[PDB]
Amino acid sequence: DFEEKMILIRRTARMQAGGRRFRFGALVVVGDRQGRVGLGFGKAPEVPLAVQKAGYYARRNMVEVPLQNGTIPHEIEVEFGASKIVLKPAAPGTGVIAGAVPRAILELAGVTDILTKELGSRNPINIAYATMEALRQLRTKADVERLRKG
Amino acid sequence: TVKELLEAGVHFGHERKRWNPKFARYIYAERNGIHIIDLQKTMEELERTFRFIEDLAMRGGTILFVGTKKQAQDIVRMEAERAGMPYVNQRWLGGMLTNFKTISQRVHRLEELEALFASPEIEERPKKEQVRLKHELERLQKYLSGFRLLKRLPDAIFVVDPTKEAIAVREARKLFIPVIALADTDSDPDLVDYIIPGNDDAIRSIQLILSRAVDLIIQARGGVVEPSPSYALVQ
Amino acid sequence: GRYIGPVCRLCRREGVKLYLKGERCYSPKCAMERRPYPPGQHGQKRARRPSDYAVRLREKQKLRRIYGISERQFRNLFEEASKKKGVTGSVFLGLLESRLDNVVYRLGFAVSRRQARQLVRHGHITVNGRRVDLPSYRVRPGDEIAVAEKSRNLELIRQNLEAMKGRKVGPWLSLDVEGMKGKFLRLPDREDLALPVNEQLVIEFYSR
Amino acid sequence: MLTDPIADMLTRIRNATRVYKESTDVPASRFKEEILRILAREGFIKGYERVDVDGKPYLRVYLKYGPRRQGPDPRPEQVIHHIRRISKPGRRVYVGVKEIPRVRRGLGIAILSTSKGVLTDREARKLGVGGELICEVW
RNA sequence: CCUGGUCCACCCGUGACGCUGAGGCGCGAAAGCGUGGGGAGCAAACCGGAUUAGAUACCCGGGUAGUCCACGCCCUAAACGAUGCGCGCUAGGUCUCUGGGUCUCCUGGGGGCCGAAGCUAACGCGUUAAGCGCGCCGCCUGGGGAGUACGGCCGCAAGGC
RNA sequence: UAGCGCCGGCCAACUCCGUGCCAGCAGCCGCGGUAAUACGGAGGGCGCGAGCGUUACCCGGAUUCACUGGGCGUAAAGGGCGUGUAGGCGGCCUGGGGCGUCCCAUGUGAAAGACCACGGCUCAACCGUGGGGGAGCGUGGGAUACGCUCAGGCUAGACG
Ligand SMILES: [K+]
Ligand SMILES: [K+]
Ligand SMILES: [K+]
Ligand SMILES: [K+]
Ligand SMILES: [K+]
Ligand SMILES: [K+]
Ligand SMILES: [K+]
Ligand SMILES: [Mg+2]
Ligand SMILES: [Mg+2]
Ligand SMILES: [Mg+2]
Ligand SMILES: [Mg+2]
Ligand SMILES: [Mg+2]
Ligand SMILES: [Mg+2]
Ligand SMILES: [Mg+2]
Ligand SMILES: [Mg+2]
Ligand SMILES: [Mg+2]
Ligand SMILES: [Mg+2]
Ligand SMILES: [Mg+2]
Ligand SMILES: [Mg+2]
Ligand SMILES: [Mg+2]
Ligand SMILES: [Mg+2]
Ligand SMILES: [Mg+2]
Ligand SMILES: [Mg+2]
Ligand SMILES: [Mg+2]
Ligand SMILES: [Mg+2]
Ligand SMILES: [Mg+2]
Ligand SMILES: [Mg+2]
Ligand SMILES: [Mg+2]
Ligand SMILES: [Mg+2]
Ligand SMILES: [Mg+2]
Ligand SMILES: [Mg+2]
Ligand SMILES: [Mg+2]
Ligand SMILES: [Mg+2]
Ligand SMILES: [Mg+2]
Ligand SMILES: [Mg+2]
Ligand SMILES: [Mg+2]
Ligand SMILES: [Mg+2]
Ligand SMILES: [Mg+2]
Ligand SMILES: [Mg+2]
Ligand SMILES: [Mg+2]
Ligand SMILES: [Mg+2]
Ligand SMILES: [Mg+2]
Ligand SMILES: [Mg+2]
Ligand SMILES: [Mg+2]
Ligand SMILES: [Mg+2]
Ligand SMILES: [Mg+2]
Ligand SMILES: [Mg+2]
Ligand SMILES: [Mg+2]
Ligand SMILES: [Mg+2]
Ligand SMILES: [Mg+2]
Ligand SMILES: [Mg+2]
Ligand SMILES: [Mg+2]
Ligand SMILES: [Mg+2]
Ligand SMILES: [Mg+2]
Ligand SMILES: [Mg+2]
Ligand SMILES: [Mg+2]
Ligand SMILES: [Mg+2]
Ligand SMILES: [Mg+2]
Ligand SMILES: [Mg+2]
Ligand SMILES: [Mg+2]
Ligand SMILES: [Mg+2]
Ligand SMILES: [Mg+2]
Ligand SMILES: [Mg+2]
Ligand SMILES: [Mg+2]
Ligand SMILES: [Mg+2]
Ligand SMILES: [Mg+2]
Ligand SMILES: [Mg+2]
Ligand SMILES: [Mg+2]
Ligand SMILES: [Mg+2]
Ligand SMILES: [Mg+2]
Ligand SMILES: [Mg+2]
Ligand SMILES: [Mg+2]
Ligand SMILES: [Mg+2]
Ligand SMILES: [Mg+2]
Ligand SMILES: [Mg+2]
Ligand SMILES: [Zn+2]
Repeated sequence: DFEEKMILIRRTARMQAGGRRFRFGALVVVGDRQGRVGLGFGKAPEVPLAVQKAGYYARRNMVEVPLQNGTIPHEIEVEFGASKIVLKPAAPGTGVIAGAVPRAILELAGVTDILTKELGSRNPINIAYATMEALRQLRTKADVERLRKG
Repeated sequence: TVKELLEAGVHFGHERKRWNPKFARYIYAERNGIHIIDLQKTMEELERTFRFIEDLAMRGGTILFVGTKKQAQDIVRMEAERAGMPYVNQRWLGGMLTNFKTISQRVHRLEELEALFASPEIEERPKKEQVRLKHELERLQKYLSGFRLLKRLPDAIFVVDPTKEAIAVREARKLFIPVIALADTDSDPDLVDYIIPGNDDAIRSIQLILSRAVDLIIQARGGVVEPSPSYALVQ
Repeated sequence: GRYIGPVCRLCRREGVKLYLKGERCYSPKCAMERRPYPPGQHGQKRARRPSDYAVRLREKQKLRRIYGISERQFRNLFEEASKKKGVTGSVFLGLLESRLDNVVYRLGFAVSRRQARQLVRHGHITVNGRRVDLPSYRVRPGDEIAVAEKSRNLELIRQNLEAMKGRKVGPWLSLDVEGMKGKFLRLPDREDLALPVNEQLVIEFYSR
Repeated sequence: MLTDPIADMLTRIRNATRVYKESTDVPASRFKEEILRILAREGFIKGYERVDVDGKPYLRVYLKYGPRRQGPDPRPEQVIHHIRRISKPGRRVYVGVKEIPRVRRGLGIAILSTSKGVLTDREARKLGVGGELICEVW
């Protein structure tokens, strides 16, 4: 019902008297490839617990993507922190052209052909959040005319 | 439902300072360095607010009453002790809604200790526990008095001062729970879904609004109840 | 070069049963029926979660090793398809299926694609009457691929076209068994091919 | 003084909509009024009207917003998500008819000043003339 | 005594006369240079006493240039809000300086703090913007080498650009 | 005839033995001082294949000279300050001109190459034919919103 794929897994460390103590953080995307995505970042003392927790958080934070023939309706440009994401629709037969993080996010959303570009900071966390906010800032012609009814 | 001219003491707001500019639309003017609420817009919002209350009530929905201002404690403790809407009186514990499961576990412990003091198991496991669990049940009834009635998440919340109880408001926004609130000049109206622009300090405003609200609730579910015995709490 | 060497080791490494010998990949002797793990000393060991580049490279290698085409001609065909108008993947598959050796294999003249390559290279195959000995030759819709009249008495062709009695051919192909010939009707659609390959992964592999 | 009255009006609209104001007053000018006509025609504003401040004429632009949203931040969706001046003083932008941009793949507008008046991207493309690319709004 | 800037009220006059500004020109703390004067206190260098393993220092007793004045040079700085100038727009609360007014208060200019939206990598900024815009000038393009070398200009020199 | 590189991460491919901060590897991070998937050899594997690697150089990634497309409180970066020359920029209304701007027609834009279609060497590389283009500039005509200029007017900027 729901497909799940992790973006990256890292091991952070705090300092305590006697040595460093580790804590694992993991990004997880979940999607049905129908137009719904979810992104979660889980932290746990061990890796599998962190992956499961990131999956829970990703299912809790969902985004409805307005797909139009497997591509995006209009080009977007999002600044999350110092990271920038540039999304642009593409004609079918092109394929998802993106870095690992946006490729995974958009593929789990049900996108087949799109042109992206990461700018500024390449940080996978900020890039993931920028792509999520980009998909959250998408509008359709129906929504546009819905706003301009008056 | 006839509170048109009987609103004696509600138009009084806070001072010139300690206000929120977002409330400027609901203010009539300033008399002697005190903001006074617009009397017309008060009932203008009361129509829609009480209509939502009636709709949610006749559907069988549960409303959580929240009051900690020390001026609405003894009123909320009985206006919600009428028709079975729960309430929170002493203080709003962080996570009552977002972490509702753990607080429901606390409620489980509450009724567990209530079952212990009903069973003959009070005397075994000597007096040390008979004092510890006594004080524990005491504080659990102190905090979870009205909260014990919630089996699931509430369908709406009622706040007396959205500035003093801003944490409950935030948690309601997080879970898409409608926020009915008695707002004053020191509150942000945007966070309140259904606003009641009145006074949150005077006891008469709170008694009037909450009494009429509970009366409307019981009127929506039939069986009109006698006037609330909260007048004697004027003191 | 054509990679010439062991084949069913690719049946193993690619993880999906390939048909590079024709027969014996259908019989319980493919070594994929009895040894599904990849080759080498470290074939039975627990595999690690492969990278995205690993997935795309292995998918493209599967698609390439299916046809037995060198990386040069493969990349050239891919770029040629990307230059054309239309879906890159389906056009690429129609180009690969248009190769003369692959058409010979599809028409049942040879049991495997490499046997078809040897049949073409040795002039046993004619196109519209004229003998053609180029496996990279592109068949156009309407061309009649026939067997050389001087080769129709060979034992291998007798066997192959004796087993093709009753068998069906692809929707984009027709076959005259008595005359030992066939016709390339049209370019095959993606639905027409039963290839165990995701073409979008190969497009993304060359997108790098 | 104002170095770019048109960009000043666009910035007034931007800053006013960002705080969810009711209306905003811009110093009146025929160019600004012909732009506001396109704004109201496309639906980015409820409309405009000439008014008078203490001694001088102004234009009250009545802004437009979406419905109040749920969850945190109930502030409604902005009708004018983005409005940017393009042909600024000191670097003026002129485009031919074949050089007119398609804003947001059709969902946006590009206000052009052409010899046949102030038009939109589709309006100028239908008329077949280009000119000064005033701004983009979407 | 001579003189600059600036703010408010009246809505009186001119009628876009405006903004910025490469060069140029002028100003430019302290220290330093020249000539002359002055020299109480302080005080580089220096003369000593201590301290220290040593003490070319901190501590103590002296002490010259200098600090001071006139005139002429020197052009540097953590010359700092580490934030160029101007204009417009965008919640407020509080403290304060200074005008005006129907002087609980309102209004205008200046100096502070807390904070809406928003911005920022964060700290934090937030009608005194680091927000939203526009105009113009200056400057940046990894660290060391190096603000060094060469060249030029300026300076009596130290040296500066 | 089958060879060449690679197998620590970037980056696809792992074990044994030898060596012991030695001998050496290395594009960057880095590896080796006793049990090295990084050195050397072996077995095996991965990538290409009549080639495979290395070096040099160019563009790319590089939004790292940022027109599209960057910045200057603390990361490199606001000039010590002012006055002001050239220059850049210019509030509201009307009119004339049509320089910028825009439009139509026309000329030019050789061929080859590039793009598309068909065709000739068995395919291809290669080649032929045909088609399509195209910024810029010249000419004729037209448009006047904005920028420009000239003439007049206004007082919200500025000055008094
Ligand atoms: K942003
Ligand atoms: K002297
Ligand atoms: K400086
Ligand atoms: K006064
Ligand atoms: K050795
Ligand atoms: K080795
Ligand atoms: K350009
Ligand atoms: Mg949507
Ligand atoms: Mg940034
Ligand atoms: Mg960077
Ligand atoms: Mg294609
Ligand atoms: Mg293409
Ligand atoms: Mg042109
Ligand atoms: Mg397009
Ligand atoms: Mg259409
Ligand atoms: Mg006057
Ligand atoms: Mg006059
Ligand atoms: Mg000046
Ligand atoms: Mg100067
Ligand atoms: Mg000086
Ligand atoms: Mg001095
Ligand atoms: Mg002297
Ligand atoms: Mg002297
Ligand atoms: Mg002394
Ligand atoms: Mg001394
Ligand atoms: Mg001494
Ligand atoms: Mg010592
Ligand atoms: Mg001694
Ligand atoms: Mg001297
Ligand atoms: Mg300072
Ligand atoms: Mg400064
Ligand atoms: Mg400033
Ligand atoms: Mg002030
Ligand atoms: Mg602050
Ligand atoms: Mg904020
Ligand atoms: Mg903070
Ligand atoms: Mg400012
Ligand atoms: Mg260097
Ligand atoms: Mg240096
Ligand atoms: Mg340097
Ligand atoms: Mg120096
Ligand atoms: Mg020199
Ligand atoms: Mg000299
Ligand atoms: Mg010296
Ligand atoms: Mg020097
Ligand atoms: Mg690997
Ligand atoms: Mg090596
Ligand atoms: Mg190199
Ligand atoms: Mg050994
Ligand atoms: Mg060993
Ligand atoms: Mg090894
Ligand atoms: Mg080998
Ligand atoms: Mg080579
Ligand atoms: Mg390079
Ligand atoms: Mg570049
Ligand atoms: Mg680029
Ligand atoms: Mg560089
Ligand atoms: Mg730029
Ligand atoms: Mg930068
Ligand atoms: Mg700095
Ligand atoms: Mg400065
Ligand atoms: Mg001039
Ligand atoms: Mg000038
Ligand atoms: Mg003008
Ligand atoms: Mg001019
Ligand atoms: Mg005119
Ligand atoms: Mg002209
Ligand atoms: Mg040509
Ligand atoms: Mg040609
Ligand atoms: Mg041909
Ligand atoms: Mg042409
Ligand atoms: Mg002409
Ligand atoms: Mg005309
Ligand atoms: Mg004039
Ligand atoms: Mg004046
Ligand atoms: Zn096989």
